[PDB]
Amino acid sequence: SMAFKLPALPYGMRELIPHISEETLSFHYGKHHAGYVNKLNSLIKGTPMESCTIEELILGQTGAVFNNAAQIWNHTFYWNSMGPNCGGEPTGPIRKKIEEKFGSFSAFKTDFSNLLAGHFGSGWGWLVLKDDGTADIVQTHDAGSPLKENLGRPLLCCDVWEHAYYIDYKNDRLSYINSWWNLVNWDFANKNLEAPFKWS
Amino acid sequence: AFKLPALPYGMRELIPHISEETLSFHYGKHHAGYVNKLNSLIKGTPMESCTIEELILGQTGAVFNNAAQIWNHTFYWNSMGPNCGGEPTGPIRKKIEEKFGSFSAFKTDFSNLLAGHFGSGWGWLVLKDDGTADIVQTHDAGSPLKENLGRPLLCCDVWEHAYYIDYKNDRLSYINSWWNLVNWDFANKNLEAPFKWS
Ligand SMILES: [Fe+3]
Ligand SMILES: [Fe+3]
Repeated sequence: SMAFKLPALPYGMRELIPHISEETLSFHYGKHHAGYVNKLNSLIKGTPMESCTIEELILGQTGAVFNNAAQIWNHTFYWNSMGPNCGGEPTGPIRKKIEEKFGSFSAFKTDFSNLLAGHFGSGWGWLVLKDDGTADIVQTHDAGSPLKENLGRPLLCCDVWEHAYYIDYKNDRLSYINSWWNLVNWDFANKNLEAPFKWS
Repeated sequence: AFKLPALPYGMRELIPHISEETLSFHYGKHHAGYVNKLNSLIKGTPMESCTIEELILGQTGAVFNNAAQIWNHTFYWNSMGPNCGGEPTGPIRKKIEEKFGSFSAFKTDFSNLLAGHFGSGWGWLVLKDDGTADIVQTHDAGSPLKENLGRPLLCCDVWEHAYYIDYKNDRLSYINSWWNLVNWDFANKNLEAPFKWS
């Protein structure tokens, strides 16, 4: 089979408690993310797109094929941007990049929280490495991709589609954002500084 | 400045199709929030004396988003009711059968539109300028008024907050429940004269 496969979650579904619940991971990974994979496969089965990489589909396609391919990528990136036993202050190369751009971790936390809180409708917040070598924050809408929009190399992302938080926080996206800081996986950011993430 | 218009029914009256908890957040937090945010955005500005429709037609950005969502949600509550649903009645039945052939065909076509909308948005039954019914969608806070898609007759919210409490990812089950709530009397009122927000 040439079908795309959903990459494994990097942790069990209870490991992000109390910040993101079991029930949220069960639906967000088990229904939404799994759903994007199944839908993409349905759309490209028997077509010449069958042998494309996910990045090739993101860069080269539009419409439903784009939307599903990009969401598959974005969610895999999201799960890796979080973890159990993470959070807290940035360490290593990403700490230097954050200080160089924002002056301090606290300023970054303020700016990125405001960006995440401010996004209207469905979308994503990203910490990226720009071509000039400096860090920045950007947002995309719906399935929007920093790859397609050439916004920089993704380092971390936070999903602000309502399904990411509604089970646990209902309309209170700000409490979800505050909780997400307890989960952020700086090691993933540091790996992405070494080399761009390639989906597999 | 603007006040949130009262729900047309009690918050337990759409059970078992939409829960009390859903209405408490969707009306009490989201819809109320758009009113509060709009009021804070326009206070002390020349926009403070504009009608909701005027803000929808003449502004962009956050003022538009909040103004349009206020209108869209009020339209949504009126598009539903207790002891409604079922097959269409009155003049809207006629227009539906003329355009779509049968109610069953309409229900399939509009359900597919609602199910297929990617991201946050709205589905609408409208009256076009040629006097025929049609179905259209808008994205995020998009308004049929601003995009000149026809006169709104009914709408269904497919932002995830409209259904996540009750149906989680299963928007199709939410859509099927919405059909049990559809208020054909509101559609027929809107055929006689366009809805004016108050
Ligand atoms: Fe998501
Ligand atoms: Fe809504």
